[PDB]
Amino acid sequence: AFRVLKPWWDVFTDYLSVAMLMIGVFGCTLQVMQDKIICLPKRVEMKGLKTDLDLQQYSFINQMCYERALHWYAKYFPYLVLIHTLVFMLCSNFWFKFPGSSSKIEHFISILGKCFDSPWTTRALSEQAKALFEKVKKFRLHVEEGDILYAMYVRQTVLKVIKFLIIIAYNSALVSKVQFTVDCNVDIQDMTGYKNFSCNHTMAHLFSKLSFCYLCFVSIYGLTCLYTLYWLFYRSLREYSFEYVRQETGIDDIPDVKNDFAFMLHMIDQYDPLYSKRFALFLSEVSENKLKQLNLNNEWTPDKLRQKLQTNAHNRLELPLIMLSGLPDTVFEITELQSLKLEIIKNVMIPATIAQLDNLQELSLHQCSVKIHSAALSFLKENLKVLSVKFDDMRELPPWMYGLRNLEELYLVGSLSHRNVTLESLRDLKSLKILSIKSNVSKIPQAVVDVSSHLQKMCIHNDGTKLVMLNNLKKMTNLTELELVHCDLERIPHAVFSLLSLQELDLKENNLKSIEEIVSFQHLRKLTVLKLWHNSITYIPEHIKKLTSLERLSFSHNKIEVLPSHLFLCNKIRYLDLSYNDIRFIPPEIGVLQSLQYFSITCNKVESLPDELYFCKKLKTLKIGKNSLSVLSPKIGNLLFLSYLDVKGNHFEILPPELGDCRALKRAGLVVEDALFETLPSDVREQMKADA
Amino acid sequence: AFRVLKPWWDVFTDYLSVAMLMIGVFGCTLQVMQDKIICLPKRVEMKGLKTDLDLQQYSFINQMCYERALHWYAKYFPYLVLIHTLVFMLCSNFWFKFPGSSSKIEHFISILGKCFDSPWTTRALSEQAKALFEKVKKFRLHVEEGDILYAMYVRQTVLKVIKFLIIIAYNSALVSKVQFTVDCNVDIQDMTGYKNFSCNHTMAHLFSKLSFCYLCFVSIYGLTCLYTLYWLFYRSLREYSFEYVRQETGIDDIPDVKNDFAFMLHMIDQYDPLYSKRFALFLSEVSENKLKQLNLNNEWTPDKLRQKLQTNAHNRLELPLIMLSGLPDTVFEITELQSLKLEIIKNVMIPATIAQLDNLQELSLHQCSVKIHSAALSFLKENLKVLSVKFDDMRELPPWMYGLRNLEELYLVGSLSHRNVTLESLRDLKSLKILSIKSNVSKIPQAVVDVSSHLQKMCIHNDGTKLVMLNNLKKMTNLTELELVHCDLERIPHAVFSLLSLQELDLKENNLKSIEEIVSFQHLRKLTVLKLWHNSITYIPEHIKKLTSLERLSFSHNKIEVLPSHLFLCNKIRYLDLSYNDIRFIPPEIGVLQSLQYFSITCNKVESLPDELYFCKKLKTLKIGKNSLSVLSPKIGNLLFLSYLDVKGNHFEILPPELGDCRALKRAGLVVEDALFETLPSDVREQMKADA
Repeated sequence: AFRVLKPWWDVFTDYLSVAMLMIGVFGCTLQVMQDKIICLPKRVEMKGLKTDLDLQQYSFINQMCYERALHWYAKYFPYLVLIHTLVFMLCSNFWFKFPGSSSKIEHFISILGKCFDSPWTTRALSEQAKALFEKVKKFRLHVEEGDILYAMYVRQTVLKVIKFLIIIAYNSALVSKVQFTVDCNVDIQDMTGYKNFSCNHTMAHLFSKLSFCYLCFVSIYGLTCLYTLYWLFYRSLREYSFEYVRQETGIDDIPDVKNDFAFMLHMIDQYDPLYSKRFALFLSEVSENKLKQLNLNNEWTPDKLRQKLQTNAHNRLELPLIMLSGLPDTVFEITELQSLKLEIIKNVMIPATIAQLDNLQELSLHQCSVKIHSAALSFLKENLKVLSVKFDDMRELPPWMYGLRNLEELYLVGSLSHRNVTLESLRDLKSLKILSIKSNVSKIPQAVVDVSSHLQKMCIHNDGTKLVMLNNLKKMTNLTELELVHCDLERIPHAVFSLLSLQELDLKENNLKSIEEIVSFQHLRKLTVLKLWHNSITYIPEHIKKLTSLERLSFSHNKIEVLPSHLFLCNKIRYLDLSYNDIRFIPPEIGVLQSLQYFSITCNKVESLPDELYFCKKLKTLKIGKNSLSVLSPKIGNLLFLSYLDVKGNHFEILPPELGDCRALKRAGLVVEDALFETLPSDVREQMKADA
Repeated sequence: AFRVLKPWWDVFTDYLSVAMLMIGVFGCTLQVMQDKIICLPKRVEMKGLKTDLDLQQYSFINQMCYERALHWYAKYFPYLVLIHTLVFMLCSNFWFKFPGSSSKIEHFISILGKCFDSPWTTRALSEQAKALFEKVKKFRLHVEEGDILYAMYVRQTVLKVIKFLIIIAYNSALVSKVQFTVDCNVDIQDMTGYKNFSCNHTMAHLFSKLSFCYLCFVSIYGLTCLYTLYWLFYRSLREYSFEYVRQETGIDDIPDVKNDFAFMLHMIDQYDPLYSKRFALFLSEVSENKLKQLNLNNEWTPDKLRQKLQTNAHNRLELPLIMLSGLPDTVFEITELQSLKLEIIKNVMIPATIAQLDNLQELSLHQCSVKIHSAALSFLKENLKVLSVKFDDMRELPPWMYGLRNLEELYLVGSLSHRNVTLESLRDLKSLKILSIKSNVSKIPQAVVDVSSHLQKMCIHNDGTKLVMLNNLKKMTNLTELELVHCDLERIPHAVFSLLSLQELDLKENNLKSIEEIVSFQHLRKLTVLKLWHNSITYIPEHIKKLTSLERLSFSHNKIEVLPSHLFLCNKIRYLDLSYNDIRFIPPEIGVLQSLQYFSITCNKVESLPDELYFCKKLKTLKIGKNSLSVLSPKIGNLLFLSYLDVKGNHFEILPPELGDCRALKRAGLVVEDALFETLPSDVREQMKADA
């Protein structure tokens, strides 16, 4: 901030100014020492020329004639040179004495010094520099808006030039004016009796010679200004192009700088090019990317990663990654985890280092625009078996995943149709077995036809975008598991029966009130599972009783109030859930479904419990829900296998000790009011809460 | 920081300049104080000669004849001294007062101080200085672009010489110009009534003496200059070579220097040779390597190595080396390890220190360009038995391995055809018995036949390149086990029938469909094992019944849909895997191959069991897999040897307790769904899972 700021010509001018200051102080010192004029009255074997005057009269004449005849330049030359030298020095150093410019220049000097002081600069050219990067960009944004410093420096140069010109111009004339002798014709006569006087003062001749050499100095000074002025109109210093660091280091960033930034770069280059070389990289963005990589690698230890390792949803060892700028290399040192999820980590590319991570089959990507390596791609196609993608606008969507073959589980989160899904061909997915979609697609894409030959499980849950077109749905014959959530069809589309190998069915949130297409379900006697979530059924078909293979039945959230007992002809069912309906009564013939093991009718107005319900002793989970049931029958002892019971919200007053016979049911599986449990005697409550 | 910069001649000149300044200020001070000329009017028993002129006219005459007749050199001599002295001072100091050169000089000073201060220099000539090596090399690369220092210093000496010469030139003439007495005839008559005057000034003779003494100093100054000038134009300092440190310390590095480097080093020697002596070492690359090795061994300790020591794939005590640039010596202090692996370690040469490590039979090189010591080479040839090589572009492949003799197992990782497999003569390997290749080669290279005279196992696993030519393969008389994995054969190559000693065969991922050459394979009566992984063979010709020696059958991911019964005409088989195929049911002939011990039909379409399956008790491990089975027969109690059972993915509802018959089978071997497992009784499940 005090030494590196000066180009060579500036140093030359500074030393010249010092020399001028020395000249001026020397002249002033000599003047105050011996500036004496001697005077005699002019008009008048040779002999004396006695003037019969006292000394004091001579002193008076000296003073008066000194004031009168001797030119003022001769008298004041030392002060003049001293002040003009001082004006040079002040005009030179106002470049830093001005606080507005001073702050900018000082902050630049500090940042550049810390920049070339960084050994990380050398390492990149071959840590804490990261903090210096933000200061670099802060300075570049804050100060590039300036260039006033350049203009006012130009002003300083111009004023130095013009002041040099004026000094030379007028001194060239005044130098001749001084003289050794002098002749003053002053009317002190008749008070001293003399009118004409010859005089001379000591310094005159010396000053002449002195001033002579002084002029030379000034000339030299002016020359330097010209050079600088040439340098000021020969470089167009409002812009600098590196064009060699970008050439040599090959980094195509660091294109250019602003005007004052070009100014400071050229100045420091005049001082030394190497500082410009060192200062250039901190502006490179790739350098900061590599530094971020280094910092995360230092911070992310394999121990730290193993701290965050947990189990995924699908029983695998997985590493959470919620916010990163890239891939820590230490991650590749942990190959044992079978799953991996990365969330909101943009602009990433997986190297061949994934080849280390062989013991992996599951990968997850929540809004991460990530690409691959070729060896990484081969490793994926040969090793990855499960993939989850939460994309938003297909910006995260990579094409190369369509080349994957060994994948068998796939989950899609992110709207596609937004109204035809812009889905690429699902050809290479040769080992695919599970497909999941969470989008707003209106028609089944063609690309699914590309994989259905071996697919087994699929999952579509649109946000209400009704699947208007069903052609490819009729092709999904090899498909074996199907569930529809909020597909908004309101009925059973004919394509449903197009698939025979299906065993599990759902029409969740599809508002089903009359589902009497059961006739073509008599074409599908393999339907083991039938879900009807969030539907509209107050009207149960009879034809369902013709189906034999039914094992688990769902009719959650519907509006039927009386269930026709002939529906009990599907005697193979085990899991039954008519919850959130308007049912009120239970027919006795409900005893004929001995295979039933699960029962749940929550949020319904069921009122009667026929002991025949106890007859299906396989029932282990009975969930009446909030109801109006008042009596607990003894035949609950018939349910020695009852593992769960949900009676919350009923009219049981005192619970008989019958629950003592129910070993399989304990305090956990019991859902009743605590007052109800209070009426239970000691033995039942003891065998229930503990082993007694 | 500045003393070292000054050889004797420059110090002497500085002293002389200081003496010049003292003389000059002496002269100016006395000129101001005492230097007054006295004057009298010249032309006029003896008596007094009263001139009746008061003090005033005497002062005036004094000044006038001071200026007029007294010579100008006499008056200006002290100021001449001052100007010349200050010019010498300025010129001498300008060498370090020019910023561009001075920055390099300061960086030179810093690096010289740090390098001389390093005690590791003494240690080498007898830690963190490795951080000084990069500073040394950056200094050398930067300052090898100068030579301005030499020219600048030469110009300074030249200007000093010319100033000396001109000083002598005119002072010799003008010294005698001064005179004690002086005469002046000035038209001051009618001013003081006199024209002719005699005068003299006190300092006159003094100046003479003074001048002489001053000139004396000047003279020697020039001599000093001449010395340097001769010393500057008699050695050609533009190039320096040590030629002593290279000879004394016996290191052929540190060859030469740049021109300005030469000049700097010459100046240092003139000041002090041993400073440059101690600087010389940080310039050695050998010394840099030695200090890097020393600090690496400071970081590397045998305990750290033994922490990493583990067991390899071939159950050997092995040291994983993942990121290194050299060979830690503590490694050579650990001999108990039986294997060694090195990954990504370039530019390393193994010393004879492995002679300390006799207990080695396995070695590995994962992308490591490695050279040897001759004694190390002999130790390897006599000691190594196993080696794994991972290479990318063969640059890491050191051919001296082809000379090894006693190795038993070798592994190759990388392409070779690049389309002749890049192989050298495999004749020097006198003990190879097992070979493994991972490449993209289409033809068997000749040189393998050179080791086929004693090679016992050959394993080639290309990445899909078709094994087009097999002429050399047929010559492998000693070959016993052949593997052709992923060779894209699509048909049986004839060369296999040319290998009589064949016992174990693999055809993984060759996608064969027609295998009617079994009769040709009938020539090989020793076909112990045959693999058909991932082939396209829809069905099996009956000819395979004629190979009794068949013991293991693999049909993973093949196109078989119906299995002919004649396969069960070879009861010598123990291993039988036809999983991932299209079989719907099993003929009861599976009951006649009693020797079967392993069975796997996962991902097939079996739906019922020929109870003759319960007749072959030797089947210890059963893998039904995810197929369409629905019931499990109690006859499973026959095969008590059965220890593993994989039925998951079937349509079972209740598991019979007869699985508790097979004590070998337990919950570990029992691959069942938890709901299916619950169907077992409490006693049976407790016996399976634990000791109940």
